[PDB]
Amino acid sequence: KGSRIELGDVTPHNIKQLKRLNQVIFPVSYNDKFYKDVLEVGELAKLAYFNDIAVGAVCCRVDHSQNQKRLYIMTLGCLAPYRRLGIGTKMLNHVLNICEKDGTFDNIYLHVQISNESAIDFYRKFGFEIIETKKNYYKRIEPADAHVLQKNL
Ligand SMILES: CC(C)(COP(=O)(O)OP(=O)(O)OC[C@H]1O[C@@H](n2cnc3c(N)ncnc32)[C@H](O)[C@@H]1OP(=O)(O)O)[C@@H](O)C(=O)NCCC(=O)NCCS
Ligand SMILES: CNC(=O)c1csc([C@@H]2C[C@H](NC(=O)[C@@H]3CC(=O)N(C)C(=O)N3)CN2C(=O)c2ccc(-c3nnn[nH]3)cc2)n1
Repeated sequence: KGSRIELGDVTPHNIKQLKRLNQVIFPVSYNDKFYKDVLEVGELAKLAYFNDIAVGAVCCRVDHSQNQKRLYIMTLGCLAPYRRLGIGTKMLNHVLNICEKDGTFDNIYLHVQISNESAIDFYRKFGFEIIETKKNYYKRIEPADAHVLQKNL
């Protein structure tokens, strides 16, 4: 009630804004296929607005691996000047809400570069655990290692 944060749908009209946000926020590039897939996942991809200004986004996919139905968060981020305003929480809660309303997901997971202490803190607050550390997950950036964070459902 009175929230300055709103999530909106990703469409062909604003996908360029999502691509721009990811470019600035993330140290790795996402190919044309990632953005094409994003347009087809429905509610699993959203843009976050702060006072109607696009400041972050979340892109997820359904994953069928380890004989499970898993939600894979590919990207979840917010521009640096708008951090610690609850934008990340609003995006994570949106995806946790989808998972709860669907009821067929075993878990939710993502990769977090080991140097991202603030992202590890953020996800651990939501009940995500470090279940593994993947050596050389990244190819062109340092550290190349990524923790796998998972929340069971
Ligand atoms: C991780 C990220 C998404 C968090 O989003 P955010 O909008 O700042 O998060 P919120 O304001 O909702 O923070 C929620 C809680 O997480 C914890 N947390 C977040 N950032 C933290 C930090 N820098 N230090 C300590 N705790 C932190 C806090 O408990 C915080 O609650 P509080 O602000 O009431 O103390 C954001 O820092 C970001 O955009 N980073 C780059 C993207 C990224 O690295 N994600 C990789 C995985 S896809
Ligand atoms: C079926 N799968 C798909 O469709 C699909 C599409 S993208 C994807 C996943 C999502 C994953 N997201 C994270 O790593 C997040 C966000 C972030 O940017 N960082 C740093 C972080 O901490 N966590 C990256 N990614 C890779 O595969 C990936 C991407 C880039 C590089 C690389 N290496 N050197 N240059 N580029 C290595 C791996 N999967």
